[PDB]
Amino acid sequence: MLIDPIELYRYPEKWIKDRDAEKKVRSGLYILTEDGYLRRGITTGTTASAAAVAAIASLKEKVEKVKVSTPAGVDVEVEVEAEKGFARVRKFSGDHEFDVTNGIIFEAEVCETSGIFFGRGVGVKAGEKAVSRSAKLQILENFIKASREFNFSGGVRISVPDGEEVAKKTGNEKVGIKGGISILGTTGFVEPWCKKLVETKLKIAMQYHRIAITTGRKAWLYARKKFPEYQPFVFGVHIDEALKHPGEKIIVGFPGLLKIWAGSRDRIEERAREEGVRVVVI
Repeated sequence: MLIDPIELYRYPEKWIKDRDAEKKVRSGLYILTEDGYLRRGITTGTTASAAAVAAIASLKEKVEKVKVSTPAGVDVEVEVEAEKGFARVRKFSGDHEFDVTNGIIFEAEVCETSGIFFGRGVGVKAGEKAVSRSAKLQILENFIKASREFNFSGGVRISVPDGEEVAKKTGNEKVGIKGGISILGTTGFVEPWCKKLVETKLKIAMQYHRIAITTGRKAWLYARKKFPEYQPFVFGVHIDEALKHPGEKIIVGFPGLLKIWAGSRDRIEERAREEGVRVVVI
């Protein structure tokens, strides 16, 4: 059968009409639908990794594409514009109905001092650069691989030219992050949130009697561990749609997104017993 390499669900065998269907699915970049494909994007973390890897590789040859590892374990090929220690990579969000940082440019420059550094456009919170754990480990991982492959001993500074601006419309400034955007990504890929995806994933979830409706990757991991007999799915704030599923449903998510779906921290548990479905707030 054909299993999504990231979310791990199975695709209806009747949707697979293409000998190329598995290559796309196995790449983490495509979500097969009833009639076509949905394109996944790459996170700021993966785009940053690509920039760093391309900058190092470009020292000993012309680069136009690089392969980077991701937290999900699926290596992805990214198109870049690199030359002599300098790289420019644009993030793409696939079919996400609207990702504020889609198309944002990431620049990477090789420097003398060994290590990974973050410059302009990257926000700062509590005196530290706003790079999530996942993103940080991913970037370091690719940095190590590249340093060895290209016998590199220096370092790279990753920057976002329009980061400070784009940030002004990302609201993350009310979270303590100032002066730029955050670099993140739990899986390395951007889930293409739109109506088509919400409907497609519900249909995919129809192949399972018991399903865990989660808000994000962390929630999904929690459900995988605490509710193994439920097929874990990420529906974000689109819980109402997932609730149309006719089998056994369980809701797992963090306070932030659950109140957004519910309407308030108090409406969660109310909506819970009001739908006949347990809501696990982690």
